[PDB]
Amino acid sequence: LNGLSSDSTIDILYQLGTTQDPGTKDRIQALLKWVSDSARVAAMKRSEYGLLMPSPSHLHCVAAILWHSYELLVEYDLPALLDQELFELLFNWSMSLPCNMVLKKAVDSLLCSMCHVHPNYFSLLMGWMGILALTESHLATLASSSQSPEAIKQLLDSGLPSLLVRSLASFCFSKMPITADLVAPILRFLTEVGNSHIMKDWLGGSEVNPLWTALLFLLCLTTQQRTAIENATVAFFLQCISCHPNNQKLMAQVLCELFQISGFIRRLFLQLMLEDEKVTMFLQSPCPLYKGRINATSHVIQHPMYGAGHKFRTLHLPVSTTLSDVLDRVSVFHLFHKLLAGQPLPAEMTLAQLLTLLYDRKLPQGYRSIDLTVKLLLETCPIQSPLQVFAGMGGLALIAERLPIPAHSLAAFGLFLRLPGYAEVLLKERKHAQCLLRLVLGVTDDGEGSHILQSPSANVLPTLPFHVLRSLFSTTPLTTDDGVLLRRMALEIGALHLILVCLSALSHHSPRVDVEQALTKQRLEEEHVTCLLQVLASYINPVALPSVLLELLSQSCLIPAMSSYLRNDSVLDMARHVPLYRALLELLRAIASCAAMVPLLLPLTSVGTLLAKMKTCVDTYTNRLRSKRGLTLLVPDIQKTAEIVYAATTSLRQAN
Repeated sequence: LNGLSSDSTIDILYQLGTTQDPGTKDRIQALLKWVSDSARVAAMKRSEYGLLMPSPSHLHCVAAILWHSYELLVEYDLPALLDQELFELLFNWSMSLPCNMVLKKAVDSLLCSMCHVHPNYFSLLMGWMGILALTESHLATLASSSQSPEAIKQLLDSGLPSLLVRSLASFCFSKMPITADLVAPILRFLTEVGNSHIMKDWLGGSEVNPLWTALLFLLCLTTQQRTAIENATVAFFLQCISCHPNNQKLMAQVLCELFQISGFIRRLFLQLMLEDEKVTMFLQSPCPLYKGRINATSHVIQHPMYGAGHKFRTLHLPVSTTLSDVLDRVSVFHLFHKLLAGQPLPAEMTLAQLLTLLYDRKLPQGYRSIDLTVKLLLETCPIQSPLQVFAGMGGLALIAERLPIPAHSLAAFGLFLRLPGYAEVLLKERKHAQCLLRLVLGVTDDGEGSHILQSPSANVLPTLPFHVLRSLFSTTPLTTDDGVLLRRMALEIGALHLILVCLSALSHHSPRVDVEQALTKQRLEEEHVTCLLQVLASYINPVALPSVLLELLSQSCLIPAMSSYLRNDSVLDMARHVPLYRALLELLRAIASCAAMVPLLLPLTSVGTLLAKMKTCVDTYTNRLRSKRGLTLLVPDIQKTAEIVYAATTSLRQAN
């Protein structure tokens, strides 16, 4: 069967086309003759098997040959071979093919390479399209063929993207007629051309940014039309904000204005913000990259600049992917970037750190792909995710106001998200934060088919909301005004109430005013009580306070709880719950450092006396150990902390 393609034949054709020897010009002419003969046979059939059924992979390989030989500065007249007659033949061929067909994509890659060699061919193409009644085929061909800096500049200067954006905005808020059927094709066209960073900058510019709000207003029509427009809008926004900080700021601003959480806006938020950003990596090697290739025929029609054959690979990877993972996907191998000239990239960098470095080295923001070379900085901050941009503008607090894992943990997380700075502390663990955020939006999957509960470190999720709060309170002192506002808002929104209500249900005490299945439950509850005690300690004594605090902490189950934990005469029994007792001591040191709270330690059988008894227990235990001659860190904790609490109560009673 003639004309059948495979990775091997594609590589053969690419080597023949791009091998620069005195016959290369004739080989290129032969490839273009095959292309022209295939196009003409297609035209006849519209009105020899290698012509009747040209491999899309082979047409794309010819396109990649043309692209790379144009960029390789060949010693023959490459532009002379690419005549306007061939361009017109290919334009008619592609215009005849239905959209989304792989053959049409290959012919359009050929058109893209020809426009890249002769930019005036893009003007001819636009004229032939009428650049109005642009069909989906017109848009597909134009988007594919405009993927060159010259063609993209001409497309922008034609006013066609502006016309499309204005017409789409006029449609959303209700010069070129737009119907609901044309909205999704136009959005797909804008996404395709927005593969380019120039169009990506234009789409996040002042002329287009009304369209973002217009789309959200329209989505926040037939049911199928609404679904198509919603998917197209999500794809469009993802392309616009993909590794593009300025468009991320714009998207965050638009979302915040929208909020100032169900249906499309939830779906959008889940797809745009609660999923890892994906970036395109373009790997070039001086030697073939075979790992990951299947011997069966595959028509991978990408942009011709990404080459063809074994020495070029294109991977759409999450930005969390390490460079070692990329190399293992394609294959001592060293990854290099042109901007970081002559510096092997460390294998554990991650693509986010690489993007940070490259944007620092003047890589255009939103650039379509990371272009690495496989030949043969780890402190770098990862590039901000769109969620970090949204959170940094208070967007998550806005979402919080519109919002197995314990239910109280989720409710606490939803409430704590309204606190100032909470989202910024939360997002220091991007994947953990993503899991919680997806959970509070009513989504159990992580976006990749994996249940969050069955995800890595799903055992830290239940108390993660409270650990974030402890870090928030602990790094925010009382002296600073943000700390007062934080402490005041926490009480006002009910964060302190929830913590004390959770303390009641988890310590099993009440406000003062199978066998292993139960054991693991008891251990889980004590880990929650531990963090809740620590959260309270950091709220009172970070490493001023609302006046209704002492009343609230006195009517609360807190005094019951700490007294019962302090009513333990078995130092070895304290060795089994060290995290709880260290947290208990820290919460007592917090109360002992706040003269307004010390009243909580003196008699209402006081906690201060109970702590005093616990001290005598441990000093006697030490004496017995001395006589015989995690208690290690806990044996001084009660000792030192008893002195703090004892001293604090003595000073108060002297004051009285």
